[PDB]
Amino acid sequence: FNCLGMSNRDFLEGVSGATWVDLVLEGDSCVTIMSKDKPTIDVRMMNMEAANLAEVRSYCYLATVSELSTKAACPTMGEAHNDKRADPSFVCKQGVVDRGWGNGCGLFGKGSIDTCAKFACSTKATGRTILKENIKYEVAIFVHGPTTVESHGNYSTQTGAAQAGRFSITPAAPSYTLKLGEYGEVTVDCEPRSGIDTSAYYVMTVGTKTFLVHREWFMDLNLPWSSAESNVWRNRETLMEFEEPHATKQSVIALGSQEGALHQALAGAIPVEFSSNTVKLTSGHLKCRVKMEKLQLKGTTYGVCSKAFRFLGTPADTGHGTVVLELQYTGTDGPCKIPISSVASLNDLTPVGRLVTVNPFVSVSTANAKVLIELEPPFGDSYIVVGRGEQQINHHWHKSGSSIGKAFTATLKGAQRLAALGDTAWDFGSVGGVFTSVGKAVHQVFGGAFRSLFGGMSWITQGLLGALLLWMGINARDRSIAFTFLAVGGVLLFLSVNVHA
Amino acid sequence: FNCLGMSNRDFLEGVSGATWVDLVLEGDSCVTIMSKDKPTIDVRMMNMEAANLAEVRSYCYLATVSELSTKAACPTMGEAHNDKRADPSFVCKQGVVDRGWGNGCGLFGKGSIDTCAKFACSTKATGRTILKENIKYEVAIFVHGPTTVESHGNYSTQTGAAQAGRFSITPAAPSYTLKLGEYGEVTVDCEPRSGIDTSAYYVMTVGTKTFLVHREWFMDLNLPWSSAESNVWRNRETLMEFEEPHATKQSVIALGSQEGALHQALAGAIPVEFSSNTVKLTSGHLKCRVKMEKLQLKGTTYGVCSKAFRFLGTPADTGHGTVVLELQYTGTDGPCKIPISSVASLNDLTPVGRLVTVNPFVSVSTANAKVLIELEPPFGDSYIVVGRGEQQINHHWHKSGSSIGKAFTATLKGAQRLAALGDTAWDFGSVGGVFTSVGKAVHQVFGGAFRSLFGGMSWITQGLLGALLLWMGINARDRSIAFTFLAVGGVLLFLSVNVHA
Amino acid sequence: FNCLGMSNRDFLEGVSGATWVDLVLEGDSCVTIMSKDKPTIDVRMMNMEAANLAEVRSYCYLATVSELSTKAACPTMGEAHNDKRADPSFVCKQGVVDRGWGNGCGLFGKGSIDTCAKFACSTKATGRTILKENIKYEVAIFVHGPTTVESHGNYSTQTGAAQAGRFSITPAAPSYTLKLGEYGEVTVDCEPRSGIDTSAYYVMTVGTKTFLVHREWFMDLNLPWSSAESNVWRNRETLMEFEEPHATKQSVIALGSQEGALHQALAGAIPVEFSSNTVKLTSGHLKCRVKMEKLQLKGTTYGVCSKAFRFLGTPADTGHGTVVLELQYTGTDGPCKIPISSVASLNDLTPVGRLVTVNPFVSVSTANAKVLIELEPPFGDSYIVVGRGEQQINHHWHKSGSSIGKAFTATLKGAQRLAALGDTAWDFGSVGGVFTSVGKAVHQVFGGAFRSLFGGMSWITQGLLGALLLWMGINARDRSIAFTFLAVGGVLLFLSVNVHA
Amino acid sequence: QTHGESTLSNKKGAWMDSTKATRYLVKTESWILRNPGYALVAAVIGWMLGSNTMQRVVFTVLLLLVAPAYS
Amino acid sequence: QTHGESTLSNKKGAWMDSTKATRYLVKTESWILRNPGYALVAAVIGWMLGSNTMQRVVFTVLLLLVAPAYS
Amino acid sequence: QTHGESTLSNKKGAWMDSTKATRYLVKTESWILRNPGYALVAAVIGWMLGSNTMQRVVFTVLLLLVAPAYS
Ligand SMILES: *[C@@H]1O[C@H](CO)[C@@H](O)[C@H](O)[C@H]1NC(C)=O
Ligand SMILES: *[C@@H]1O[C@H](CO)[C@@H](O)[C@H](O)[C@H]1NC(C)=O
Ligand SMILES: *[C@@H]1O[C@H](CO)[C@@H](O)[C@H](O)[C@H]1NC(C)=O
Repeated sequence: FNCLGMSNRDFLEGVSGATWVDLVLEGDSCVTIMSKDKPTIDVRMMNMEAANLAEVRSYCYLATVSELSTKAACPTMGEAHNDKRADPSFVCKQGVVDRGWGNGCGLFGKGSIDTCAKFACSTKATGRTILKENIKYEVAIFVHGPTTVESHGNYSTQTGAAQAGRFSITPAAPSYTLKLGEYGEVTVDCEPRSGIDTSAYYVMTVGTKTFLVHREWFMDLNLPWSSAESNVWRNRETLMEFEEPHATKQSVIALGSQEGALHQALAGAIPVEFSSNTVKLTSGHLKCRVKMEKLQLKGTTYGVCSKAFRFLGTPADTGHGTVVLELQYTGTDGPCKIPISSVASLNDLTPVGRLVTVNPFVSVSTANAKVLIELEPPFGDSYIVVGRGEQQINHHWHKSGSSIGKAFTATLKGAQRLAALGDTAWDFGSVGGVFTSVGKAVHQVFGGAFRSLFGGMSWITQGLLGALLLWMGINARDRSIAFTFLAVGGVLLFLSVNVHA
Repeated sequence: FNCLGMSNRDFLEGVSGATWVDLVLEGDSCVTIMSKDKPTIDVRMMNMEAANLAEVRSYCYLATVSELSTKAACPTMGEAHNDKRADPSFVCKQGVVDRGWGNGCGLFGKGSIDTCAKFACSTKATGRTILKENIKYEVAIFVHGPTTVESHGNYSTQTGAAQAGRFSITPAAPSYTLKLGEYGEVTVDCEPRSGIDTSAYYVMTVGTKTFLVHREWFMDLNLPWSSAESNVWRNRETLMEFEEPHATKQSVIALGSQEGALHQALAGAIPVEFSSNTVKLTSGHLKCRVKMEKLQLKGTTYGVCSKAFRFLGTPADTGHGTVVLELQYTGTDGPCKIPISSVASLNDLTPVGRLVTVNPFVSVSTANAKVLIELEPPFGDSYIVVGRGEQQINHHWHKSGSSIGKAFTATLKGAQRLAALGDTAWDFGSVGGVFTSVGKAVHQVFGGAFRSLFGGMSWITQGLLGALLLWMGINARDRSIAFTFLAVGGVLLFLSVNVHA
Repeated sequence: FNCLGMSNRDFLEGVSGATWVDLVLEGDSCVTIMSKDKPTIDVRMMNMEAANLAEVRSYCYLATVSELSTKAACPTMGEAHNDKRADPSFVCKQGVVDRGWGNGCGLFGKGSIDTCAKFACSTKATGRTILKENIKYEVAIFVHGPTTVESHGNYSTQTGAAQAGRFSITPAAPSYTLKLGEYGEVTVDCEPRSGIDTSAYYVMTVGTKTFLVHREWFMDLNLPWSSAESNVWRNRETLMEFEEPHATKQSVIALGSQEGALHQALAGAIPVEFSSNTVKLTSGHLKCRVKMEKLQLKGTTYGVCSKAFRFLGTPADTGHGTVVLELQYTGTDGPCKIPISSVASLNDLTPVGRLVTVNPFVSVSTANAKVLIELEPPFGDSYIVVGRGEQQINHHWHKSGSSIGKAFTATLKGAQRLAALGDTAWDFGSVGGVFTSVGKAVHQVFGGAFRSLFGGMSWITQGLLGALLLWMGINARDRSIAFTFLAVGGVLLFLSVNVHA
Repeated sequence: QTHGESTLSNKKGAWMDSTKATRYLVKTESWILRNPGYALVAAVIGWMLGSNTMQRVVFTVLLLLVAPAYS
Repeated sequence: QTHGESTLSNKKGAWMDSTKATRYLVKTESWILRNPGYALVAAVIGWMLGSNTMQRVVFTVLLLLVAPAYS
Repeated sequence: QTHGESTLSNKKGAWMDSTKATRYLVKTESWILRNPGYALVAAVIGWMLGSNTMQRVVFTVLLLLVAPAYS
């Protein structure tokens, strides 16, 4: 539920007077909203869960063949028809065998045989569809308040403090309002119906492992398949092997289990948890709008801490440019505001780095209170100062990197989000915006054309075609066709590289 | 053995000046040799029984994963190493996981996870080698003598009459002189060691069925394999999937059974019979040299039958241009030769067709004796006349086709034999001559390069390459380049079509 | 704690109005700071101590080999696999040996053998990483007050006289306010986190001698290396030699101790002191800002003594333009300031040289008191007069050199400091200013590319490349490329020469 | 990797002769039917890569064959 | 065929991520190393079919990719 | 692979400062003295490979440096 320790984490700055912000809550990817005069909140979707799945088709990969029978015909008597054509669950194949006086026939030539075998496959890989009215995204919202290292990721303590909450977003109730204790209220108005295209995926259960597979890919499997709640199997001959034709008896043997072949065929599938006809997905995205009009900063009217603090342990960089440290307050006056700031120089003592934990304060009045505070120091050498005067404590910190490098990293992350989310990426961190809407429309058109043109390619095909298109654009005489060739080739090459393979 | 009623049957003619014929005995194929003043024989190889097979490599297509264990390491430190990694029969894989203050770590970053699992194979696909000192061919020779319809295929009665015999051809005994009662003796000098390219095949036993697979294909399987009498497995990562990097416990699950994937990959493999460490394959070829110098004709001392015959049924076309019929002799003249012939018209009586059963006669001295006789009537309307005078019986026969059609069919069959055997086809039915030797040498020279260049292609790519080469040769400038492109394209197209795919 | 007697010493003349100055505090160096009125101080870092080192990787340079075993296989039967293929203390290598009927085989050829040996290391070279939370510099600050020749280096007397102090600079406490008896308070705030790039070094312990090695060099060693937690070894084939493939038994030997080879490879490594899991190095630097707002003179309210002084010994040139002498005061008039000055002639007695010991005075009130005084005479001939009248004592001193040579030496030392410290050298003696900031910025911009282009090159390659670039620039046609070629060649030549190799 | 046609001069059927024709063509036809928009891309690129009709059609065929079977 | 990369915008790994790079090139490298005689054929055909160096190299690459994966 | 000069800005000596000048030259000197006949090969090849008085010298120096240190 919290944003600490996440490899993927996005920061969004709210402008002055920004009442709301559009977010795209990605699976296993927190986003932290920072605004002026408001507490910083981090909201993330934990899992998408759908119940009452409907079965559509069930392929089977392990078949059993029994009750072998064949009917032989002489070369003149035409084709042979076994009496098991009228019996379902029997697979029959017409074959040609040599017939002569040695085989008991009357003439010499190519006889006709019809070998039938009873097909009954026991282990099936059933695929199920997701009903759009049964999904329920789980979304967690947290506020950076007075927390300890030991209790920052404890959901029970944060709910006891009314600082965090797990709530379920459903198409029936897309909007949820979380009531915090003294931080106000935060309202999320999501779009669960369009968050994940359930019509584009199936829930396929192969063995003990469940996968989320493409609808088109699932229907193209070459295996014996039966519709939901039916024992009528079709394409049964794929799992059955007919041996060398023989007049007296032709042997038919079922192939080995295709469970491993299915697992190899599921290389790009997304594994999901399936239990009690309920599927849980930790991936996906959920477009949502977070409203912070009622979100009020807590502790603004508290006094400053007169007594001294201490650094319990070394601050740790989170990898996102923010630094988390724990402070122990020696005094016991009561709820007081912590005077912690990030400064470039100890003599200058001017605020140069912002605080993720906006308006930190000690909550409990005990003798020693541990407070976790997150700051965003500037690049280069800087000091983390707590208090002033004789009680002042300093902690030097060096932040490797540059603003230019941060800009390049942000551009790369934006490109990756655009590739992963498509048109939904424009909704991320957007407060209205005329540019956002026209950009989203243009990207919708371009993405539709691009998917229609190169949807099914792998990274190898995309990379090779992108290189070819770049080479063609380089040698193209006309500027416009060269420009479009270069653009398409660059997009294809980026997509091929973006898979990190 | 006998080949009355086989789709594959070859008719060789004995040169007046040659005492031996060099022929290639193929699996499920017959060669009939007809000479002047000599009995007709047909030579056929039954199978190849190679014993004492030596195991080479045993792949695993069904693994089991248990005893799951994992260990995690703090970021910016040494990568984790599980204590079970030293323990044998354990497969370990490295990975990265998000580590922070929540997980008990000290630094926020991508910690290194190392999980190991117990590998145990359930069923394995064993591969074996064929020692060239244990190859053993079963060649059978039959002489067309006094036989009935029911007794023409019984090996017991044919050996009792000393008219047929199955014998083993081994490298240590490459020659066998088959003694025939009153028919002389026929000796065959085969080539067992160079017959099958047994150094290019493995005997793979997957499940309960056994195949004959290539050596270059068997070693390319990406499955856990072990050597002979080796409990330790290698390349075990293929049957293990590491689901999601988790600091506490990363789950590892073994993939499903790969028996179906193996059967799907053994698409062009030749199924064989494997039992008691012995492989028996009925396909393949064996080049042999038949010596008919001492093969004499039986019944040349008997008198002509004086009583009347009868056709026991309508004569049947064998499909190879010959006609098989059974007569019944009502007389009691003892061993007597049957005056059967093929005449063009009933007013001519001059024999125009050739008898496959050279010098037919009645064996038993009792009445109502049945004799099977095979003839080769000419194309068009013909009569099968038996006897002469008032007891003469005739049966009109029509042989469809023409001499040019037979020539085209023979050319096509020779081309198919050349494609299937290669340079060995030139040694089929050739008693010597400079043309055969130079043709075989040229074919070896060309085929070595052809198999080096177009070696492992399927029929579809061979057909596409042939079409492309023909198109380039048509639009070529140099005559020699166009000639060679046309030749190679035609060969490729014929090879693609010869697969009949 | 003082610069007296150190070859590495730099002087900083503080400008009026500025109350602080930036320092770099190179290891085994010393910075002497003198202001217009404030007393002269010298500050240096004695060492950098880091505890709680964490093991990362342990290489092995001495290993033992035992329990030999060889498993042979016949030719064309695949590579052999010995039963001792288990991970724990067994490493195997494949090889080919001649086989035949003499060796008991069945075929002649290059049979494959697999021999394994027991791997067990005796001595290992553990590598440890430095945690930035545990580094603590030791900075010493001294004030030039009343000291003798014996008590000037005696820290016990100096710290008992409140004229010196050794304090620890930690990231959790980067600011220290040293307390002085009558000289006030001196505050120094440093940058421990960015002082020594501990994230680019390892603490390698080879035998009993410990070094500070590069991370890149340490991980590129081709020796058997284990993980941190004393696990199984890896890359063990480097310390063993497989003598000669023999069918019965192939002997495996262990290479000799690689301790000498490691010492040869540890050429540029910096030896450090290691004990009780704590490292201590006297090298490196630590950027500090010393604040002298509360630094004041001692004994300014004393009246000049009317008694006579005597020169104890001869003045000694310290090698940095300053001379140190000792005066024995013959009077008992209590604490009183020394009327000592440096003059160019004895007919004017106008002070021309600056006194390093600002406002010298006698501390004790004994009969004979020894006072050490440091002066900076002008270049050329000058006198050191103490007092006036008939009790005046003069001491002629000649200072070799010139201000032009002093400027050349200062430029050379600045260039060497810039080469050794890179961009940190721009913050030496800087009280701020816009020239220093832009110079440091452009130096960082150029130095990043310079390191990326010529990082690992040695002085020989640097010198050769600089000579080549100078030759190209001299013969270059365009003046734009000639300038940069000459600049880079000159920098490379200076770097090659600066090593004095 | 599939075994492919053997070199034993077999006159009977192999393990899978029923699928001998559709063994290699199943993937390509299914990929083309699922994603038919690629046929325009391959045709356009082949037309713009070759200066002759033969070169253009060979480019088109090769592009149509390489995309389904990615390598 | 294989499933291929999902479109769900997943941030964790797919079902088989360790084999993502080698999934489609496993057959091609094995086929090329099994019979390198075709590489001469592809180079010769591409050289004799293309008029420009770009056309020749594209033909060679397309042929070397379309022979191992037969379709 | 040797360590090389460290970037710690040390003012004292490193582990082996006495060999700091001969460490990268002993092998070259010993190799050149062992077989002076190669020096003719390097000079001739540089002279016949460079078309300018500076290119010949650079080629000769590079050839005389590459052979002693075969890496
Ligand atoms: C959260 O805190 C409560 C009370 O201290 C404790 O019982 C519980 O185990 C904690 N949960 C976790 C996950 O640490
Ligand atoms: C062949 O005929 C003999 C003699 O009657 C008999 O014993 C044997 O079983 C027969 N075999 C077959 C296959 O008909
Ligand atoms: C410093 O002076 C004290 C005076 O008792 C003496 O004992 C000590 O040895 C002196 N220090 C040194 C390093 O000589």
